[PDB]
Amino acid sequence: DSWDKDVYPEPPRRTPAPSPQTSLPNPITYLTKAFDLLVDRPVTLVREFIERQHAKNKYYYYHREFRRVPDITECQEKDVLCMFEAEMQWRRDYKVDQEIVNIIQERLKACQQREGESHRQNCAKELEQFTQVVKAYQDRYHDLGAHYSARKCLAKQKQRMLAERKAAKEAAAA
Amino acid sequence: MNLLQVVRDHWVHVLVPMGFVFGYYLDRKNDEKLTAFRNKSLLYKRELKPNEEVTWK
Amino acid sequence: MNMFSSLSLVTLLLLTMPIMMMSFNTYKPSNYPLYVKTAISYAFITSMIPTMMFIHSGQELIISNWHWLTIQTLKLSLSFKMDYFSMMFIPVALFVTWSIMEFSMWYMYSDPNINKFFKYLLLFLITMLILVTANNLFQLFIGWEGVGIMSFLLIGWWYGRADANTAALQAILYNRIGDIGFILAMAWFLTNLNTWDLQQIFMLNPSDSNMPLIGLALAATGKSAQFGLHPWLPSAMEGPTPVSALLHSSTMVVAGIFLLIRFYPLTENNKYIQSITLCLGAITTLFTAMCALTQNDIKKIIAFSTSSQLGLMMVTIGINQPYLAFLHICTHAFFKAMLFMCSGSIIHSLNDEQDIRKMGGLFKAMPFTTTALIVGSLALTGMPFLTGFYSKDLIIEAANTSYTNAWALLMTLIATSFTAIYSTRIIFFALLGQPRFPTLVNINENNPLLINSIKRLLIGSLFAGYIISNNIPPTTIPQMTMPYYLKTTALIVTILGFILALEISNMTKNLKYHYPSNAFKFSTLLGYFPTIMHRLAPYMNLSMSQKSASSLLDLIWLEAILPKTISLAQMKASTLVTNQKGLIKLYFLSFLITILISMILFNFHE
Amino acid sequence: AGGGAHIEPRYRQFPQLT
Amino acid sequence: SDAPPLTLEGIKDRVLYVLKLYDKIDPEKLSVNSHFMKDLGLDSLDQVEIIMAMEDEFGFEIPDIDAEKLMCPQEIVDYIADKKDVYE
Amino acid sequence: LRWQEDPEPEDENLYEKNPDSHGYDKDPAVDIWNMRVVFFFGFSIVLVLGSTFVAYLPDYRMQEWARREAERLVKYREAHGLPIMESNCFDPSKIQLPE
Amino acid sequence: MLKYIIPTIMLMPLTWLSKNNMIWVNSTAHSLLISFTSLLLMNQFGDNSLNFSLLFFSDSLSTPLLILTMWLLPLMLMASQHHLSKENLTRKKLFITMLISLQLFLIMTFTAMELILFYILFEATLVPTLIIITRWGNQTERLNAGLYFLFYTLAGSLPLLVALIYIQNTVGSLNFLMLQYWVQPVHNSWSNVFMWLACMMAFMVKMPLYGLHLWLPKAHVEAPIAGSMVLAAVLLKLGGYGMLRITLILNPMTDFMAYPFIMLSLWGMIMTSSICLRQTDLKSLIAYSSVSHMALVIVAILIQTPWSYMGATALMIAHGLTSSMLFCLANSNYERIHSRTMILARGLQTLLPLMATWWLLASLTNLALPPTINLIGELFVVMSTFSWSNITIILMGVNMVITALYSLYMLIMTQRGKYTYHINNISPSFTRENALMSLHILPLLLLTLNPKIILGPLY
Ligand SMILES: CCCCCCCCCCCCCCCCCC(=O)OC[C@H](COP(=O)([O-])OCC(O)COP(=O)([O-])OC[C@@H](COC(=O)CCCCCCCCCCCCCCCCC)OC(=O)CCCCCCCCCCCCCCCCC)OC(=O)CCCCCCCCCCCCCCCCC
Ligand SMILES: [Zn+2]
Repeated sequence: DSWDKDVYPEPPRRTPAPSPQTSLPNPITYLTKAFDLLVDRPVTLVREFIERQHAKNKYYYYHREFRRVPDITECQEKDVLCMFEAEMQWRRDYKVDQEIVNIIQERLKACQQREGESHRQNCAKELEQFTQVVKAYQDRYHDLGAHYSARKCLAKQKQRMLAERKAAKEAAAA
Repeated sequence: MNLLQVVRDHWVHVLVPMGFVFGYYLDRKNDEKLTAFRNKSLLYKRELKPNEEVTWK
Repeated sequence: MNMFSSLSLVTLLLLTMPIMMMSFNTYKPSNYPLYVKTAISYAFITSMIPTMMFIHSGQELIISNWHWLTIQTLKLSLSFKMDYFSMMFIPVALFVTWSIMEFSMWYMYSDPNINKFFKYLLLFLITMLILVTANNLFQLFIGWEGVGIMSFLLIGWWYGRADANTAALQAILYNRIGDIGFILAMAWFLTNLNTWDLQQIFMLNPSDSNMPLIGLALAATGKSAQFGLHPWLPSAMEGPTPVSALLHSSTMVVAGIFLLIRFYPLTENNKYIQSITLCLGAITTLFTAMCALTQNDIKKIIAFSTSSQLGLMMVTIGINQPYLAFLHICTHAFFKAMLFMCSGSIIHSLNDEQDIRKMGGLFKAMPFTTTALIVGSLALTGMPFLTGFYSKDLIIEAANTSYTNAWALLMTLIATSFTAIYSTRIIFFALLGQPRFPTLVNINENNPLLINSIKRLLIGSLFAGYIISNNIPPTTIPQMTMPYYLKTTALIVTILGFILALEISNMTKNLKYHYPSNAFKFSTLLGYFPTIMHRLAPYMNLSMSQKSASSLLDLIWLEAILPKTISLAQMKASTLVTNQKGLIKLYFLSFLITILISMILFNFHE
Repeated sequence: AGGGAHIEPRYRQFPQLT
Repeated sequence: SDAPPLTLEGIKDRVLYVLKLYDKIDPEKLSVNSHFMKDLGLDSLDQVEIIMAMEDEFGFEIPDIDAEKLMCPQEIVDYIADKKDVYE
Repeated sequence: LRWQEDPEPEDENLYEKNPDSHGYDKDPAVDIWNMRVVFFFGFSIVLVLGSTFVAYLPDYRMQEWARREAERLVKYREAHGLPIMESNCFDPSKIQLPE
Repeated sequence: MLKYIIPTIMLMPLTWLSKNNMIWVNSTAHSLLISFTSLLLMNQFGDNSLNFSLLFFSDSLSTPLLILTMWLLPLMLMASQHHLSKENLTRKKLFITMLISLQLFLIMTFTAMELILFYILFEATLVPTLIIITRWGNQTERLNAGLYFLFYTLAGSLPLLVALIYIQNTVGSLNFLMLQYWVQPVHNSWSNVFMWLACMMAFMVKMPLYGLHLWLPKAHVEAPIAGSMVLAAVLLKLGGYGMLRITLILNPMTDFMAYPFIMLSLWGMIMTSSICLRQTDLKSLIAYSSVSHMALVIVAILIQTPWSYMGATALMIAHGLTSSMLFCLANSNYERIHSRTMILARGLQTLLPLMATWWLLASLTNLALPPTINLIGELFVVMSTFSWSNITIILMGVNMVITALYSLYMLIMTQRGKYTYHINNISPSFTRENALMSLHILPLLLLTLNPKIILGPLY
């Protein structure tokens, strides 16, 4: 509703029930009832009045979609028109990957706070997923410099492809 | 006074406002000469609407 | 939760309201000091509700209510942390600040700028809450640097006084060196962990933490005035007494200790840092305690008492007891603030006379300040069951029964002896004996602001430790079994201090002569560190800026090697080509030479 | 400084108390 | 600072009140113009202690360049009233 | 003297002849109108309306789109079991190594 | 970019055809409108810049510099109204024309798309700038400062001319967009070592690089307040903006050719920061401060990481407002005592209660107090230099300590202590001066709320 739970997972809640074993009144119990009457309901009522105004003047805004176009490898040398579009597409994707790393970072930070003193063991999957995405991102976007470009990243991939291939020759030598 | 000594010493206040309008006008003219790829790029090309004739001016 | 969040942030917003209402002048002046006091009063009670919710259910949360900046993969958001340290420290800071401000309304009544003074006090209080509540390093750095400026502005309050500006700028200098460590910590975390939030740092749990932790230790050194960067705190007493009680006694100097507490999930696994932190504090808690044994100015004695207490706090972090170090911060806030107010009460009575050598006989003259002064000293020394006992004795217990450096352990115990000496020095030289103050003095302490402000801390400095001790959730395995001679080390150490201190005082009254020594002049002159360093280092650096950096290079050699030689050469060649007599006989001979040269040397004719 | 009770000063005498 | 402002009479009364407690001056002849040296036969070394007994009364130091110049208990009164901003 | 030159002229205080001076010009009429244009355009228009304009920029540099777009790609890839982020920026089927 | 070029030109007829006594009102009022319309340049995108036409283009790097450029001309008119009061009416209008002409060349320098068009306009700012210093300076040394200013710039600019024409011959275009896709790597050879130097030396003289900075303490100190503001605020940023653009076509040779210059800049920070500690002249203390702030920008540009580029762009904007604000504050004292000595007038806080608040805000921003945009710009550079080499933290940190000294030393010397007894012409602050400082600090502190608009194209 407010946000998508597939991309921002939330574990189920488990709250203990109040089991007093004393006799004095609990100030927290009294304050909450005092809080709701003086704060929650007055706040909700004003929100409801504002909310009803929106329904009368509903309107929509859309998320933009970009159709895939030929990437850098499919463009001839010194062909600005084809290199231009192949370059913009690289940049738009670069921004998305930065946010993907941000999302996974949030999961890692959210889990650590939620778990409290059990964050060492119960946030293993998130820590494991954090490492993998960073490895992919670091591989394809690290050490490009200020003037990064689709040309340079490709010249990096082709350099890493050689390194992996050369490993196979020595690896596939015994 | 009246339409005298209040326009002889205040007409200058249109020079810069008029400059912006005149400067703004020429920019639209410049765009009309760069319309080679209008509705012709591999990322925004589409079909004209029944009443629409050019994607942008 | 909705109540925990709302009441936590309203505490911070409330304190900022008087600043906003002083921007558009939507209030009535001449009531501003009382306006600020009420906001602090109400801020305190609100902060209790989240604190009780924490005590009851152990509930903590983090609020990231704004998205400020996003540097590629780094996201910077205004976040607030509400946990053991945040919830516990905030009420104490407000409670002590409440008392200090009410005292200020009396102490600073005749000051023309008393309105601006209160605004500055409120501004510091806001920044200290940003520091304590910060959840990321960048937000922590905002409060970290903010308090340093508010210290600069309040120390140099009487800006006409040449020595106030020197003390004010000196405080900035020493802290700026500490910030070097803070920046090193920030740079290391970004390149190695790609974050500044404390949530991700602990989740990754770096193993090679020697570099960032050394940076944080260096930052903690300057702000908490440990050895090497100690001198500024004793010199911060140039400011008005209310400033000394709030900033440099209880709620600013502890910021250095506080920073190392928030990073305990790292230091717990890094014994090497635990070694340096233990040793760094141990030398300070002893050296500064040594300096106080001979100081005459009443404020400076308490100022050095603060440094010794701060050192003991760092030793506790060094011996891997982060929570006990924090528990000493809370308790230390109550009675340490009181001593300054009690001392300030004495100073005003005797017409701005701060020298204990010119006081005395005040035990009967000022009974309320006397009782408050006595209660504070017993809390400081560690009298059983007062505020200072529930934290200082647990610290001494944990030191002896631990795998600790022998020398550092000894310094802590010796320093505890000196705690009961200078404390007795103030009592003996300020309350007992016979009057030494001038003949016509108006010793009056009946202003209700003074009594009520102190009377609130006097209650705190008795049952503050008792309540907090029995309420905080357990977080360790307290070491409650040990040899008797260790369990009662502080008591014997402290009591021997009083007896040893008591005898030293009595021998003064005898009519023997005085023999100067090399140990009395060493402690009186702060160990010679300020006399040498504050003269040698400025002289070396300032002279270089003039002889070498300014004159030798910029005004001489950078000019000589390009603008001057290039320019001088053209002038020389300009005279050669123009030093012509004007004779046909000599011009045309050159034409003959040119034609011959054009054919022999250069073969232009082929 | 300001407010509360008022105590007249004394010369070479124990200050007046309430 | 909540203290009682000084008065010309107050300065004079206290100044003489200090002299009345010095064993080397007779209170009977002690007037405002009794020169410390010629009219009372007090050596300069005594005059130094006389001044030191004053600055410990008013609690403010007096520079030596000027203290030695004071040779009359009226001059001390005038000196303090001039250095404490008293006019009535 | 070495020549005929006027003496170093004294500086003119702008408050003597107009104690309500804003420091702009000798003429009080023009002086007051200089304070109005600087304050009105300087403060009312540029700072306030400019800050309001800057505050509501239309998704400056499409960072909101990037976050909104990134969520889908996380939603789609996670459900289908695909890697959250591929380690190759370009498809190797259309890349030819030197040898 | 004609929506800003033509209005700027129309300020020339406006000044000349206005009433005799309303030249300041019309120019000040109408030039603020031109500043207001500059906010339409913020229409940036995440992948592409604003390519208006074949000549002019605007991106996230040029946009913040344009807005700062068009924002100062109103402030330079406000500052000049005092010392030009007793001046011929025609001369009072040529001075305004020089300021208007200077802004005209600047708004086309930061938007020029073709590098040769950048060079001409980048080089054309010398004439109006040189005229202002020499004609309307107050000292005898303005004549010598214009010679140092002129020939330091040309001595480095003329070699750059040969390099750009050489690039066009061997590439076919100097259009910046073309060079992004036709850029070829710079092999390491003696021929290229003298093309890298030729391209970079022109801008490093104007930054200025340490060693080549002897002209700056002469030009800024001797120029009038209006000249000092633009010289320190926007003209130094031509050098940095030039390097941020020319470095595109100097890889991978920039990785080892930067050593002589990074070392000069890293050490020059401490040298120029330390000089400010022993400066007798208040205006010269600010001038030397500019060299120490531009030393970081040189280092950031030469290491070429996105954090350094984001930080470098923020230092240029942050220093632009801070350095100009200090010059106005220092000039306000000058207009009373008519002397640039720092120790001559002291204790001015007891005499000018409000003017002493701006000194506090100007100093606190100069020493990079967080969260001001000086700290943000200076932090990102330190973070990126640490990744370059951990040892740099020692030099960056050391310079921070000294910066905290020569800033608060300036504040203490003039605003604290006993006032000078023999100075009694300290009239209250005019409304013009107070509004002039409010127009520096308030924009500078507002940018803390939305810093992303000054973090360059790498944001
Ligand atoms: C769209 C619709 C709306 C319209 C939008 C249009 C926007 C246009 C802009 C309009 C904004 C208003 C402009 C001012 C209006 C005029 C006000 C007026 O009449 O003044 C009368 C006022 C009172 O009259 P006066 O008594 O005669 O004063 C004359 C004396 O000379 C005075 O001498 P003084 O020494 O006593 O005081 C001098 C100086 C103060 O002197 C000092 O104290 C120096 C040291 C200050 C810095 C130390 C702290 C550093 C750390 C700051 C941390 C902040 C960031 C925190 C981030 C994490 C936590 C959130 O003045 C101040 O700046 C006071 C404020 C101090 C900073 C307050 C920051 C904390 C407040 C709480 C913030 C949170 C609010 C939350 C609200 C909820 C959100 C909506 O005097 C003045 O203030 C004159 C100076 C005006 C300066 C204005 C600029 C303020 C900038 C703040 C200080 C710099 C902070 C640096 C960090 C930057 C962070 C952003
Ligand atoms: Zn003047």
